[PDB]
Amino acid sequence: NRQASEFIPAQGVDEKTLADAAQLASLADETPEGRSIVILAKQRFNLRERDVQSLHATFVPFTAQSRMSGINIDNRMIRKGSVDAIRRHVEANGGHFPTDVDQKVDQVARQGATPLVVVEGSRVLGVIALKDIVKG
Ligand SMILES: Nc1ncnc2c1ncn2[C@@H]1O[C@H](COP(=O)(O)OP(=O)(O)NP(=O)(O)O)[C@@H](O)[C@H]1O
Repeated sequence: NRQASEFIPAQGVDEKTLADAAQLASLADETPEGRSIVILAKQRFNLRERDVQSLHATFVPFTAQSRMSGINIDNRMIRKGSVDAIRRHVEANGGHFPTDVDQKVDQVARQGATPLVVVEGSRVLGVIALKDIVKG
């Protein structure tokens, strides 16, 4: 019962950029929430999912244990998942989680939203605040 409502760029990132990466990196996840995000950009930008096999790219399945899904393509890599999840993905690449992005994820949470974090390759492009359909 979770849907993306808004995306916010990381330090120095454009908001359209964050929404776009969350959409294609969610095409590979089979979770209903990954569709919730692909909608978020749809209404905001009115765009369509990107075909991975038309780019000869690859989908990255979403697993709950790491809480992460993404997509790979012949010129880019995208990953999105839990804040702890994305921090571990950046460190494995050898990237770093910018404070500004950690602050956006926390304000997403303190506001009652579930902040997901999205990065390109090993760097965070922005964070996503989701509304919870069901209230705890
Ligand atoms: N399309 C998606 N791609 C990548 N991650 C997602 C996607 N949709 C949801 N997520 C994250 O994956 C989490 C769900 O996986 P899960 O491991 O069951 O977490 P959870 O235990 O239910 N939540 P929490 O208790 O806060 O860790 C969601 O809460 C989101 O933060």
